[PDB]
Amino acid sequence: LASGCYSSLTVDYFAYPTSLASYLQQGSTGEITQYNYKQDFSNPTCRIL
Amino acid sequence: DFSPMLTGTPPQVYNFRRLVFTDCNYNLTKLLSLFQVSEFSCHQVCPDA
Ligand SMILES: *[C@@H]1O[C@H](CO)[C@@H](O[C@@H]2O[C@H](CO)[C@@H](O)[C@H](O)[C@H]2NC(C)=O)[C@H](O)[C@H]1NC(C)=O
Ligand SMILES: CCCCC/C=C\C/C=C\CCCCCCCC(=O)O
Repeated sequence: LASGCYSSLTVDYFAYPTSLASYLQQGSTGEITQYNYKQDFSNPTCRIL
Repeated sequence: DFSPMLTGTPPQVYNFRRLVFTDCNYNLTKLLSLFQVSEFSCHQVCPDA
């Protein structure tokens, strides 16, 4: 990402505590994944806290 | 019956208690609401499955 070019760049940002960092994981089943936000894995993507 | 897991004092790592459940229906939402998950790592399955 530092040394390259991409045709588009979509950034989703929100205020999120690091104590709930496991609820944003890939296969998580918490309240965040079921009702708040589901990450899309169809393009190369990163998740940064 | 998740009462032995949620009633007494928890044991230590060498003296771990084991519960095996067959033929029953459990409320996963209540158990996930009781605890705050710090980290998890799964093998050949994901918690949403
Ligand atoms: C699993 O447990 C939760 C409680 O943690 C149950 O949710 C409650 O359901 C009753 C009955 O509808 C409501 O009056 C409460 O307000 C609910 N509480 C919460 C915190 O949601 C839930 O019904 C249980 N699951 C099943 C299938 O019975
Ligand atoms: C923490 C309570 C553990 C209770 C164990 C008993 C039954 C659980 C059965 C399957 C566990 C699936 C949830 C795994 C953790 C999800 C992490 C999260 O929520 O992001």
